[PDB]
Amino acid sequence: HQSIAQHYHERTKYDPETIASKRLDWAKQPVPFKEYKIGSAIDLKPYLQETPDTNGQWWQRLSRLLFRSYGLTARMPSMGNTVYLRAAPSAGGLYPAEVYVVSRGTPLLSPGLYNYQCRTHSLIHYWESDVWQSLQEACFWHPALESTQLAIIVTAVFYRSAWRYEDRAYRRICLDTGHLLGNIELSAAITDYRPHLIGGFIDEAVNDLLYIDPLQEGAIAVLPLADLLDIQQNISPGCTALPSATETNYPQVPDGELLKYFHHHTQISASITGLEDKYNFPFCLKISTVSAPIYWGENLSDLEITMHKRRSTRAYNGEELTFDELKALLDFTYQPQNYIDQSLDNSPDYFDLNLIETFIAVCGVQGLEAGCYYYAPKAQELRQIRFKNFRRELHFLCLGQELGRDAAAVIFHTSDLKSAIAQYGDRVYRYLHMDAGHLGQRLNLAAIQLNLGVSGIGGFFDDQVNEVLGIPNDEAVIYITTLGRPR
Ligand SMILES: Cc1cc2nc3c(=O)[nH]c(=O)nc-3n(C[C@H](O)[C@H](O)[C@H](O)COP(=O)(O)O)c2cc1C
Ligand SMILES: [Ca+2]
Ligand SMILES: [Cl-]
Ligand SMILES: [Cl-]
Repeated sequence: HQSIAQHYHERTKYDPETIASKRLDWAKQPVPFKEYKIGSAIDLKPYLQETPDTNGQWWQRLSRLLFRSYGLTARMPSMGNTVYLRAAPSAGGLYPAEVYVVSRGTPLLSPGLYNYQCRTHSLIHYWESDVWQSLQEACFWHPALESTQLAIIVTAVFYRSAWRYEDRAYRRICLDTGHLLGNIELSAAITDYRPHLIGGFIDEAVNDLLYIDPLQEGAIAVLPLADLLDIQQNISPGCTALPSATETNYPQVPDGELLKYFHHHTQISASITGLEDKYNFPFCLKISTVSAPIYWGENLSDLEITMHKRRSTRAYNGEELTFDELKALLDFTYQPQNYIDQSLDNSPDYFDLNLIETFIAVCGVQGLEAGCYYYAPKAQELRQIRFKNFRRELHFLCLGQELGRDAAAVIFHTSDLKSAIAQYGDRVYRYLHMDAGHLGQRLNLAAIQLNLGVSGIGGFFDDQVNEVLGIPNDEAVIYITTLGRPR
């Protein structure tokens, strides 16, 4: 019998037979920022600067870490108003993620709870008390909390995405959040911090600790921030993910009620007690993807510029990528060990990349036949599984978007959901989508650094993808990332 994550997935697919048979409540379009009536505001803008104090140097690092992670980087006009685009992309420009900072209490940062205000690049200190032990208990005394003095917690304000995507919003929320997680690790590197990803925590406890309404908002990632300038905080990566239960006895949940049901049925509760790529394709054509690394400038200066200017490309011109360009994108995304000499982490935390497979539809990469390839990141190989021009198909698969038709290459992240659930329970659904978004952000940043076009695609004809591209039946497509040359 299917578990609730499989049911959720099935219920949120798009089907060409029914997509036409499926009105936004504008009176209700959410404002994607939180308001606080009580608390001290800490303005971070004075520290987002140039040159020419050790306390100021500390605030500059926190200010920059937050700004490069989730700061406002552009504005658009929209129905008589302005949408502010951010460092992290978001399905529909809806921004379900909220960033909090939790302080253990240091001589510079009072203890308690802080909300990151994108609009003003400030922190609102809305609760001053020592909350660290409560956070430790909620995360099963994770060792990363013992060494550190502050943590980011990322939550999702469900309605921000559900307003548009209804129950399908849970996929988009987790993807959006994964993109933000990718910025956090890169932004941290820039500022000599390392985040320690904690996906395994007692939801009830974390949500209580933040004083948020769990029907409207819920924590999905806890990230202690280790200060790499403190020898004592250069700690080993730890357990990034824990299992939830597997629920097979779910009731019939009406449309519109499934997203919250699913979030509340993927929680973790207090305890009662206490190296080969997956698909060998041995008789298929294999092509090495070994690449020289992307150069990010002195002291990651070009990574900073790229993070600031990064936008999702509206349209492609249909021109080709070079194979070197494709290899460089894959290298930065999947081979972080090749960036240690540029001060990036050789192994940034994910929940579990072993659960995610990568397939690439290639339509316009010079030196590569058009078709579908399995990407084997451990071996650093593309293995050709189909030989065909897939432009027309990809156009359809991406819900009719020209981005799919005109892309040079389209990267599909997939997962065998049954197997994933067997390991981490239904909560693995969160982990998969956050990991795919994290990979996605690395791909987006690499593309922009290389003067290429890129855009995620959240909605697609789920079942039809495998059929067209030759992706093994057991692999459910989780996310799509298009790559091309900008129009
Ligand atoms: C999970 C996710 C799904 C997305 N789906 C699409 C999509 O199908 N089509 C599209 O044109 N852009 C898509 N995007 C891009 C968003 O529209 C974009 O991130 C948002 O408008 C903000 O713009 P920015 O990325 O330039 O900051 C997606 C982005 C995310 C992160
Ligand atoms: Ca777009
Ligand atoms: Cl207080
Ligand atoms: Cl084979």
